[PDB]
Amino acid sequence: GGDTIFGKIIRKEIPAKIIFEDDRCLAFHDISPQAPTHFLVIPKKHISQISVAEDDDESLLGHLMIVGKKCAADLGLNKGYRMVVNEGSDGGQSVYHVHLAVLGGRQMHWPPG
Amino acid sequence: RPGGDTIFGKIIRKEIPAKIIFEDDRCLAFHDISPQAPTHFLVIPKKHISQISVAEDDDESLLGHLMIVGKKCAADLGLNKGYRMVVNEGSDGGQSVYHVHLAVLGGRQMHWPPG
Ligand SMILES: Nc1ncnc2c1ncn2[C@@H]1O[C@H](COP(=O)(O)OP(=O)(O)OP(=O)(O)OP(=O)(O)OP(=O)(O)OC[C@H]2O[C@@H](n3cnc4c(N)ncnc43)[C@H](O)[C@@H]2O)[C@@H](O)[C@H]1O
Repeated sequence: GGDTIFGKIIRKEIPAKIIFEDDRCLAFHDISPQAPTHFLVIPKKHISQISVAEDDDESLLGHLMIVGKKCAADLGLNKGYRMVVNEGSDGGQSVYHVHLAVLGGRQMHWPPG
Repeated sequence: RPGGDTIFGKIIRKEIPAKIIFEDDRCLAFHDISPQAPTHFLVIPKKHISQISVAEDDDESLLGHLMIVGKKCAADLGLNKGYRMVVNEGSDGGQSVYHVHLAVLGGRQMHWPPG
């Protein structure tokens, strides 16, 4: 599932602290957390960036958000959280494998970067 | 009422004005009145959902559609160098209008952390 570090994590070739898995996505704690809770939800399908997502993957993208919601509740983020998808260089995208970041456990500020 | 009681519901029903980018049967995209980047717009469902934490499992397709519409609108608006999509949830997330919204920000370098 792709030649990025996230592909390696999906294939279990390198470790990550996994929070949830199903047949089509994986959620795991970020190695460089920016909040007391900071995790990622990624599709197993290697979509490199949201700008190239296909119409057919619309429900998969929504699935990432529902999994993110559920994981956030399981991790006790009852006061709220921020979900982020970065695209390209201006977006600060650090890995070319689509990922939904979920941050909470502190006040998130505005602007969001 | 279709669209709910918030200002976003009013925007959906054309009761207060907005600068609309895209509209279909499921969602609406419009510019933010307090932009935090040179381009800053919102994508909202026409179905009222107060916040992502209460979205239903059957809302998956709709939520994904907000993301697809966001990326298509960003391309139409010339955000070729990239952008950031944000969903704020609740108090810690910085949400104040309780109608879910996906924000899309671009036209400048975005920084880390994202707030
Ligand atoms: N017509 C429009 N068109 C396009 N884009 C639009 C738009 N309207 C909003 N947007 C944009 O949509 C996005 C999402 O909005 P969002 O970020 O979710 O909320 P908001 O639009 O910023 O509304 P705020 O209440 O936070 O405004 P404020 O900063 O003045 O806080 P306040 O001092 O009143 O108070 C602080 C807190 O206390 C709450 N509060 C308000 N009144 C009371 C009260 N009497 N008692 C106790 N708490 C109160 C407030 O709700 C708030 O949470 C934003 O980017 C926004 O710019």
